[PDB]
Amino acid sequence: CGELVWVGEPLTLRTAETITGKYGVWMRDPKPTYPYTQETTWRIDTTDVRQVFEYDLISQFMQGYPSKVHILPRPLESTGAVVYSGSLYFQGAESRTVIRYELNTETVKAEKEIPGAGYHGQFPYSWGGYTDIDLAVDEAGLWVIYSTDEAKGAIVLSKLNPENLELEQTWETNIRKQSVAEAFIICGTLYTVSSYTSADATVNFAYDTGTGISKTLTIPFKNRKYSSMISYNPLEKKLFAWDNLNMVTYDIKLSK
Repeated sequence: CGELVWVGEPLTLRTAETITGKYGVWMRDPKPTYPYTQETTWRIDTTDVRQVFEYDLISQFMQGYPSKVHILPRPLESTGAVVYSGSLYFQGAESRTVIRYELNTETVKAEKEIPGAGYHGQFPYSWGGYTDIDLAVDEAGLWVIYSTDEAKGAIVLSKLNPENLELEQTWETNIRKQSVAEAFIICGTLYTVSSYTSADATVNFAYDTGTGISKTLTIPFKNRKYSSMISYNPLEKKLFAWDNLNMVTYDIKLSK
């Protein structure tokens, strides 16, 4: 682990064929858990988002033929969901509740109202929408990024116990959530993306959970169609940026 020092140029990943009509944001598990593997893919059905497609083999994923279709027990608020350690973690629609849905048993194993978190457009990033609550995974596990009335719109982040969703540790930054386009976590440091609509953007803030200090940064971050979501995969050590149909990757290097 270490501080982020380099971000590569965006590299396009080959998009799966859209013939079967399933082209929502997809994700993999950075802690693959039997019966799944590092190659298992999940795709959120992009309405009242209620379906998640599961593809055991990349061959099936690229053909658009899921190995399993999960009907979620509640609707999703956002695409800021993550798969980690065998569970889908997502925000219930029109709520501040995070839900742990164990994928192979199709069982809700935990629910947690994030205390005081704004939802449904109260604390978005810089470009509106319902991005108030943002789940993230890094080398240490599961996190949630949000804000509260108490924090006055500043980014708040909490480390989540992946079994029962307890908030094991919480930090209040001094970074206004609305002042940045999105945030992600690498090795316990929160980073923010300055903008998705400026071609020559930056990673422009870093908040270190080991020190409680936020700093400005100017690491070049190139936007080459606008990305609508970004997610760090700590198993692959890359950022995955989604544009509503295609996925691009950004290689990263740390001060390891």
